Amino acid sequence: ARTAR
Amino acid sequence: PVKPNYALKFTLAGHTKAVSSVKFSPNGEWLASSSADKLIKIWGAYDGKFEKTISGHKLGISDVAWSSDSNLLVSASDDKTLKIWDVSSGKCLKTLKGHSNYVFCCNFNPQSNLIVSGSFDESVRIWDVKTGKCLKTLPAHSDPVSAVHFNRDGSLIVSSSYDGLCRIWDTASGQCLKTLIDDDNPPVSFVKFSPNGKYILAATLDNTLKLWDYSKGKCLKTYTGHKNEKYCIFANFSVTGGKWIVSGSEDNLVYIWNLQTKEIVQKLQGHTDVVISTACHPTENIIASAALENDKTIKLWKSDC
Repeated sequence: ARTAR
Repeated sequence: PVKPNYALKFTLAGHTKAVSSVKFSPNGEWLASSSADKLIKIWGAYDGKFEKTISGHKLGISDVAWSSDSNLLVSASDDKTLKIWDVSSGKCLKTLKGHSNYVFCCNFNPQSNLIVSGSFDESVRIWDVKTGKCLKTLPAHSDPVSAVHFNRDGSLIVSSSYDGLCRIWDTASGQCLKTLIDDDNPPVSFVKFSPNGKYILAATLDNTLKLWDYSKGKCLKTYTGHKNEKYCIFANFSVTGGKWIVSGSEDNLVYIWNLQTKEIVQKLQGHTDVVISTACHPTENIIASAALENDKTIKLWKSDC
């Protein structure tokens, strides 16, 4: 996802 | 005035994983947020009061968008689908299937009969809201698509990609009308038209935001001072008061620039992790901001100008 850290 | 004076009014907690996106409803009454926790939450725009949770995706959600009448939402998920939601009932009206990989970004057109989406599969898809069927698949990019946006009258779509390109598509034909290239092409992590449709705002993963004149094809303004090398961070035009550009940053701050002079006019402190998403209220000088995994909160900030 956009948040993928 | 010379500078706005945004101050923290509310902190909204409830997501259990990183928040990916926040958007105000066009009618000004609500804020929607999406999260890696696979949920959408609705909050009061003016009091920050939790309203409801909308659930159904099988994996995390990267983006949410409202219909023009504020009654529907569309969400984009790692489960390879978009869903269309009736906000009031919470019903999933349609599941848009066809992307072959993570769906990253989404938007309605102004008439709200179409949805545009971008995916890790490097395509841009145009969908019919009523039937839930895909109308077009554009082979838009050669790397993941990071943002998609309709212009004011719905005739054009702008897309951005890690391939370093911004492209402008004809909504009705699917024809690529324009490719925007600068002196260099670092990954483009975000793009949107200005409200008047004359400009495109593009974020790149070299800590830089650029304002392009669309039809003249040239970069007119540049905004720096923030940090953005890893995440696809939203940016906005703020128009209810002073003319600003607003963006999150990987140093945990919200940055506000004077659109015309390009100088930082305020930096908002309070988040404890990357500010991934910001949104500007349609009628009041209110900003929503949202942060990643170590923070998990949404903040509502308000200014006298």
